[PDB]
Amino acid sequence: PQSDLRWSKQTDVGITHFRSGMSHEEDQLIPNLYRYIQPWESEFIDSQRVWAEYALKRQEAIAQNRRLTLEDLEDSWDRGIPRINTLFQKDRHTLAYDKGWRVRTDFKQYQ
Amino acid sequence: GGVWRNTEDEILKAAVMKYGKNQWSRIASLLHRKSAKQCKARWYEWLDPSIKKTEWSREEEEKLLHLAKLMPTQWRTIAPIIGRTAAQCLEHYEFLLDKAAQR
Amino acid sequence: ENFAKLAEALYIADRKAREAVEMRAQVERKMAQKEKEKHEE
Amino acid sequence: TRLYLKAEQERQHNYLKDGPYITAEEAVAVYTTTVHWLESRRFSPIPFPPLSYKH
Amino acid sequence: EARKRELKKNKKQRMMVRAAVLKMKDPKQIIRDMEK
Amino acid sequence: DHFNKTILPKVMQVKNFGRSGRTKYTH
Amino acid sequence: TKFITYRSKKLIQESDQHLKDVEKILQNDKRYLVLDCVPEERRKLIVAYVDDLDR
Amino acid sequence: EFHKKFMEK
Amino acid sequence: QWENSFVSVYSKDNPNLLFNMCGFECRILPKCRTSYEEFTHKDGVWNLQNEVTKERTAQCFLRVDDESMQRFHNRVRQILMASGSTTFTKIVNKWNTALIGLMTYFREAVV
Amino acid sequence: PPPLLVYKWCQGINNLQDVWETSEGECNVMLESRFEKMYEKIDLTLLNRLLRLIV
Repeated sequence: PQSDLRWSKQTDVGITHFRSGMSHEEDQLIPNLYRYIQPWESEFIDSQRVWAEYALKRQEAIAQNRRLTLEDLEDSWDRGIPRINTLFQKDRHTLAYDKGWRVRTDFKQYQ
Repeated sequence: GGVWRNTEDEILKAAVMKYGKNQWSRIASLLHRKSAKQCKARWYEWLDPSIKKTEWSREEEEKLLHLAKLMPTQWRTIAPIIGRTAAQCLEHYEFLLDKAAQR
Repeated sequence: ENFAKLAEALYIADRKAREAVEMRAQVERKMAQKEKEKHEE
Repeated sequence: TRLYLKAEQERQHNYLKDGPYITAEEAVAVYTTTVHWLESRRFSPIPFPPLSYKH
Repeated sequence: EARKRELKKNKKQRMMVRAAVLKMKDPKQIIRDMEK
Repeated sequence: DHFNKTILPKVMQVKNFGRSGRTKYTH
Repeated sequence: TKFITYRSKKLIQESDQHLKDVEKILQNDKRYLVLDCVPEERRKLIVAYVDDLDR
Repeated sequence: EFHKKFMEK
Repeated sequence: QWENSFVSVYSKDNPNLLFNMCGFECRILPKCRTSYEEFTHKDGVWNLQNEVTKERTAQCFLRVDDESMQRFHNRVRQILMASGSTTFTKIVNKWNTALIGLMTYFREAVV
Repeated sequence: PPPLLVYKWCQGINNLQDVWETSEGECNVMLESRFEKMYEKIDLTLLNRLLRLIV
């Protein structure tokens, strides 16, 4: 409600009352979580054209003799098809020798 | 652990005869060496009065030889069917029959 | 007796399949040794 | 839970006393089919874990 | 739901105990006898 | 009644666990 | 092509790199292949769009 | 009785 | 079992084509082969472009499956019946962990 | 698991060899099922045989 956004301050002159911006229309606290998630169409479409830059950069890094620059990856750090954070994670070489996490997680319900 | 000494075995037999069979917590509070599951496993393995700890014959050997090929694993399923029901004498008899027939 | 008759049949099938797989592997090795020699020549 | 425990006990007793096999002819056939499939795929079996492996 | 009823019962028991304690050592029961 | 009561998902007469009535004068 | 955000105007006014990024993100534009028979026409359309965005 | 109960639950 | 299976047929008579994967149900129909009404209450439409021609071939309208909905019913009911002693912060945490389930596990179909 | 399965599934249904063509009287059928036999309903001896065949 627009009648629950009033705050007062008594600092120098007196108790000055003010109101939050609600004169346009009714208030809407959470419009939708769906509009903040980058849904599957946008996610898959963007992340499809993400690794291609990583392979043009990995190819560029191997041709130019450059290392994995986190600054160059900051533009392709968003999500990846899988997490890009796992690509440059701390256990990258210690977690890569384990295949089948989805099946192990699925039957965890029965464990 | 679980050395299963003779003085502990006699105390476990006396606790099984005095207290009962379906009360494993009451028998584990008078030994101070094993838990209730270990005491129940010992009572079902060596301290059972129906366990045939001796008299290995040729009929039981022929029964175990005609059962290890039908079921290679699950020796605990063939424990009460063969008649040993100790869950370790069957594997020992299978090892003896495999070592004696190998030479 | 059906479990024992199934186990003996599975053992006989394994004993008749291992020899067949060994014969097929020997024939494939003979064909490979007859192909690679002609290719090297 | 206790009802399902009784039901599973009854099923195990029926499997043990009775002979509800797996169609031993069809079972041998499926085993032969899996053998041919593995031979076509050329998948090697598992070298059971030694103690001197790196990973 | 039922926690409210449990807390109300506990508070009622505490109030009864406090009333009994104030009445047992009351000015009309204890101090009145202390002056006698 | 300050709200629009049209942007709402389907309808909201009274969310007070007492909606015995059912009418809007649609017919 | 990356125009739904409000920072598209700044990227367009900065240089032609934002246009390259929009083309890379919209690489699968079937309309771009439909307008491929007239590449001068596609360039004119892109220039008109950039001028309309810069107005 | 038991069969339908074990199937539907 | 037929009482647990589901068959769908697509011919000149049946234009809609049903799918039920492990999560949300889906229905495919072609754009260029006498498409259906195409309601699209939300903005969920998978423009499955042609692999070679790169042309809009069909639309795959998603919807949340009844099984996930029943699971969510059970979760909300269990949270509501988790009363008596629980603190309100714990309930907010449980409802966040529940809602995040109906979220990104699938989000395109939630709308 | 959900996005990759459903997406590759729909794209394969879309990327087939003219799968949506029904002019010559062709037909398509999609069958979804669950065996209800991927648990206790197993031949244990067959399991041991297959495991010895692969491991």
